[PDB]
Amino acid sequence: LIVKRGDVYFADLSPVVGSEQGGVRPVLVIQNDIGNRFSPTAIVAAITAQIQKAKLPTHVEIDAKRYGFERDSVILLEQIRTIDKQRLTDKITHLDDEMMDKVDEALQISLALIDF
Amino acid sequence: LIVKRGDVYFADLSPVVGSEQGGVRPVLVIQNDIGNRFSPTAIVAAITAQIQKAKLPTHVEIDAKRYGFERDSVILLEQIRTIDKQRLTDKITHLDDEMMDKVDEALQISLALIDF
Repeated sequence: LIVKRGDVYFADLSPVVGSEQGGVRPVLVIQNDIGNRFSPTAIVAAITAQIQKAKLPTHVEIDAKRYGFERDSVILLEQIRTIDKQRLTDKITHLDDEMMDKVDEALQISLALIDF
Repeated sequence: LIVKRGDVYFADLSPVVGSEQGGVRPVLVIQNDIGNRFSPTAIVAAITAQIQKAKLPTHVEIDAKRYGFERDSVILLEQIRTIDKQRLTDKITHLDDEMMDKVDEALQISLALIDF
């Protein structure tokens, strides 16, 4: 399955332990597009509808109406993982470059790669 | 449990699906140190001894003798994840800044954040 960075998919993240975000949920593809094209795995960030506002500097708000979600959500760039593509089902949307610039910043904060 | 970016720990990554790296194994802490201090989760990259040389630009070689491993290994910056700290057991070592600069580069390649 070929996916693209910026794509939002449903993925089954279960099973999990403790404070890991689990379940079948929207996730954001954050791996590079070479990996996304040739690798059997993708790297994704969990998205939650449990909150609507950022609590951490690794959170990016998704306005539901603007971005094609049912409900205002938050991308958790502190909740990331590499998944086999067989966990993926439906493509939900693709976030634009302005939104991805924010995700990039949050990802840098989450992994201590701040260059700005 | 307080961990530090650059620390190498054993973590139980199981269960997994498909091409996800699983088992109890050495992993590298790549999350920022605020998260590492106050969060119940850490973000880590899987390390493998199955290979000794980089096959991808997301791979970083660990010379066993230089860095305190039993065997020449490879850090897989394409195999990353957020884990509850309860998966962690033994601290193996702490990689120096010169090595972490290479890991940072590989992580940027893996997540399309190249700024160099």
